Order: sequence, then C-alpha cells, then structure tokens
Amino acid sequence: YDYHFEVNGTVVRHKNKGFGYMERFFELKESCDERSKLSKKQYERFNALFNFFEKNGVICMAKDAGTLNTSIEINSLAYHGKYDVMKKFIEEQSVSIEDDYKKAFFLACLGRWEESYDLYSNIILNSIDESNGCVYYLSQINRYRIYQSITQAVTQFNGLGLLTFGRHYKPFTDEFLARIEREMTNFNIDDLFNGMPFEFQKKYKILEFLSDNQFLYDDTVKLFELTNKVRSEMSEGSYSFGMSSDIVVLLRLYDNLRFLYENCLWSVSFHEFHQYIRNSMSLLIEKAEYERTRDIDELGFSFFGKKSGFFMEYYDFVNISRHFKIDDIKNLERS
Amino acid sequence: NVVECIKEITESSRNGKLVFFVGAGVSTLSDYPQWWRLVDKYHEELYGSPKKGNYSSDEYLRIPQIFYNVKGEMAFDGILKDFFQVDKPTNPIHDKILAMNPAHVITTNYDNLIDTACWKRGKYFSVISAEEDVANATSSRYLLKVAGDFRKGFKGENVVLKEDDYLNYDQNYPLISNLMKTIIATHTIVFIGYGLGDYNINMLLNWVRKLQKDSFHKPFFIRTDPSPIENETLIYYENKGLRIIDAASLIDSNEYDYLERYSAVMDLLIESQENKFITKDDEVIDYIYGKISPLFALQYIRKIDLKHVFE
Repeated sequence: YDYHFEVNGTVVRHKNKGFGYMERFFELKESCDERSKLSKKQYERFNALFNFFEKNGVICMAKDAGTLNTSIEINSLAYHGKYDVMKKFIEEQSVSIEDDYKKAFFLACLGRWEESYDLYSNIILNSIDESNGCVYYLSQINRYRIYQSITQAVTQFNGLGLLTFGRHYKPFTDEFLARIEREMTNFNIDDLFNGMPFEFQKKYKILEFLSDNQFLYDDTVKLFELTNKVRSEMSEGSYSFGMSSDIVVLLRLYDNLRFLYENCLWSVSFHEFHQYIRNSMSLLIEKAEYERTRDIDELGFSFFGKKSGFFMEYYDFVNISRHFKIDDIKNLERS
Repeated sequence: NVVECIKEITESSRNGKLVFFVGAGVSTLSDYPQWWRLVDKYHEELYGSPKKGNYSSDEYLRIPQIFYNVKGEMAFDGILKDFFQVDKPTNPIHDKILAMNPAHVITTNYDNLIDTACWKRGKYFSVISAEEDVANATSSRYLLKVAGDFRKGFKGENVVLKEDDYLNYDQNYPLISNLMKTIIATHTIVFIGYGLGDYNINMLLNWVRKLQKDSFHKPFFIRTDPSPIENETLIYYENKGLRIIDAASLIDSNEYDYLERYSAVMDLLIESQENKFITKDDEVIDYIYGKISPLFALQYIRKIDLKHVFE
C-alpha cells in the first residue's frame, strides 16, 4: 500500500511518506538522458520492468495522464474455445513443466478430469526442483479444484442419473473415486499458503487470495456500489456528458478474465465467478439501453457530439454465452 | 500399557508437537537397498567372495573404510551411485507417517523417499542434509537427514558410512547434532524402524543419561520384531527413557511379514486420531465436551464456526 494502481493505467500515491520511487520510475521511462546513468547490472533490470508494465498496463501516473486508450487481448486458447487446437496440443510432446501446467488446464476444460488430475499430480512430484514454487502452489490449488469438481459430478451422476443422461452412468471408475478420496483427504486448502517457505510468502503474497473467495471480494464490493449509482442516475434522468460511469466495471472485468485464463486457473468454472461476470455485464447493457435512448432536445450535443456507444465486440458475445443461463438472457431481452 | 501411549502420541499430533525419527527399517518396506548388500559388494572387490560367518562386527564396521583407503575415494562414490540410483516408490507407512501430521521428521536415511512424500501434500519441509543448510533454511518444519544425503552428490563425503565418519561426527557436523538434540528435548519423539541396538539409538541413550531426571520426555519406540519382547529388556529400556510399543504383542504374523506389524501400530495411531473407537455412550459426553468447554468463555458462537470446532 504505497501507490494505488487503478484500472486505467494511472498511479495515485497513497500511504507513503518516504522517497517517491514510482514517480522517479516514470521519469526514467519518458526520457533517454536519464538513462545511461544506469549501471550495467541495473540496466538489464530495466528492460524487464519496462516489458512488465507494457504487458500489464501501468502506463503513467495520475498527473501526466492524457488519453485512456486501452484495448484488450486475452491470448488463451481456452477463452476462445479452440477445441481441436487443444487436442493437438495434448497429443504433442511434453517440453517443460510450464508446458504441462498449460496442458492440465486444457484437459480440465475438455472434461478429461480423470487424466487432468493425474497430470497435475505429476507436476507435484517434479516442481520442487524448479526453485520457484509458483507452478507448485498453483498446481496444488488447481488439483484441489479438479477434485472438488469430481465430487459434485458423482453426487449428480450417481445421484440424479436418469433425467440427466440416459441411465445411471459412470464417467469415473469405482477404483479412481475411491483412491483420490484416500490421497487427498488430509488436505486443507486453508493451510496451503501457510505450509510454504517464507521466500514464497512475501514474494507471492497476492496468491493467498486464490485459496478462497477473497480474490472476488474487491470487485464484488465495487459492482454493488457502481450498480447503485447507475440505477440512481437512471431513476433521476441524469445524463453525464463525459466518461461513462461504468468504465470501471468493464476494465475490472477484463482483468479478472486475463488473470484466470492466462495463468490457467480452474476458478473460471466456478459458480461465484460466473455470477460476477453476468452481474457485471447486465449493468453494462442496462446502461447501454439507457444511453442510446436519450434526448437532449437541443439539436444534438455540441461538445459531446463525437461520443461513442457501447457495442458488442467478440469478447462480449463470449462472456454472455459462457456465463449467462437463458433465463438471464430472457430478463435482459425483456428489460 | 499400549493404551496410554496411544493417547500421548495422538494429542501431541494435534498440537504441532509430534516428531518421528525414521530409520532404515521403513525405507526397505519401500524396498531400498540395505547397507549389508553394499558391504557384500565391498567385500568382493577387496577379497574374493564373502564367506559369511554371520558377520562378526569387526568386519561389519571396517570394510567400507578399508576399500576407502586402498582403492581410492573415486571408487567409493560410484558404488553408491550404482546401488542408490533406483527410484523406488513410497510404502503406505510413509503415507501413514505424514497423515499423523508431524512437525518435523528426523531420519538416519540417505534416500530421498520421505521428502517426496512430503512434497505431495499441503505442507513444506526444509531439508537439512549438510552442515550449511542450518542457517539458510526456510520455514521451521525440518526434514533433518542426520546421516547426510545424496541431494548434492553421490560422493562418499556427503553421507556418513565409514568409521572415520562415526568418530568425527561431532567435529564435521556440529550444528546438525545441536539441532537434532533440540528437537528431542522440545518435541515428542517416536522412533520408526530401529532395532534397540544401533549406533543411532545408543548414541542417543548416552546423551539422555547426561540430562536430569524429569528434564525431558521419554521417547516412544515402535518396535517391529518378529519375536516379541521380553519383560526384562522392556524393564531395562523403559528405565533408560524409551516407551516401547511392541508390534508383535498386539498382532501375530509370520517371521518374514513386516508391513502387517508396522501398520498395526500406525493404524492404531491414526484411527485413534480419526475417532473410530467410541462406545458406551458416556464416551460421547466427553468427546463433545472437550471441544466445547473452551467455548464457554464466549457468549455466542457462529454456527459456521462450530463446523471447524468439530473438524
């Protein structure tokens, strides 16, 4: 908590009184004359930082912020539904342990949960020699979530059975279901971040949130506030003529999709994450209806005449398809 | 008795105060090559063939040291690299050991079998095998490999095997003895896979005589030998500070069937922890009481927290 990093690429300094070290960092970015005063053992530690923020999106500070042009590209085959590319990627040969973490996520997305549990299992044998542990801790999480996914199936394939798919069918053998409840019944997901070295803690302190629901908590609180002030600007008949009041809900949405599909986390198949996406995009369409049927009665807007509108791109069609039910779309079509 | 030892191992496992002392007698339930098969190989490069004679101990101690002095240290290293690049599985004993939830695991073994079972669950253990790893450690759970390990080389210097290594153990490894002895006085120590005459057990029982009367807790010794213990040997070692649970005095098995005796005690510990022996209906009015008698100091308890009370 030395600098607010907002979702528009600006930086606002809060809770800091010492040397402002992000202000001096973006002075290094703009000028070249402040470079070449850098040590060669420190200058190679700059091209990695400059590529870190041009990949992630931290452009400048709050004061020297001009345009807010920010597109989006979720480069992940699981976001796009390339199924026949994934089959040819699992049939391909293993190369590293990073290419098997990206593999086991693809079998999970393909419903091959018997073989993806086994593939996460091999990564747990191998990743201690990786000296990083982030492939280890994220595989411990992802394997536990595949396990919890094969328990809600067997209490619904062996529970419901008839009305779901034909008769009482068994996608998992009786040997497998019996054995995985033996290898991981002493597991506690609440103590997975605590049972790791103090070098992995305080260097990956942002990953204790993936054990539970508190990686959605700061966005759920900001949905529930920005919902209430869009609904109350709509029950008032008020039309702001600048930036949209729910551009936070759009940018904070696509951070959560580019975090979880790129880093290959099986938390994309939750109910609580599916429910965050549809409440975020119901608000973006309920406001998009509100803004295209407006009336100024002043022969159009003089200064706001070049205002753009919300329109469905490709990424908005995919987020309604995966995350809405049909009754969620039925409401959105009658409202 | 067996029954009070059942309790004190369980309620020390629930406090973060249970440490095993794992021997070579459970690395070979997972079938790792024993040391007597090495000394038969060292006997065949120096001499012709081992005319056994039941191995009087004066040959059983010196033969690694003799081939060390004569042939060169290069040959002592590759024979270890021959016999110990084997990649063996884990027995159910290792799974039952870690399901008993240890704070530490001390071990006299130079294999890597217990660390791989510790990597496969939700807990991290700082491996100390050498002398340098005491300061550059991580997270206060320690897999303490007191005999050395081949995690940084199959050379013979890393592991103590010879007789120049037993009497120079306090000189070469000062900090691995001090950290071994600190865990013993603090924690509750259970031995796994020793045979009551050992260089790792009798060098412990001589240090324990140097302590005061009640300045330590008595270690537990899970004994798995086919012939059962006699009472006088059970007198002599209980007087020296070992509470021996004998596995042959609870089940009966053949003189070649080890895993049944090793599991009849470890199932007796875990299924005491995972409560399966509760009858007479006045044993339920003190299992529930022991989880709720702390909570009388609170006026109201959330109903989502009472599931964490009852585990």
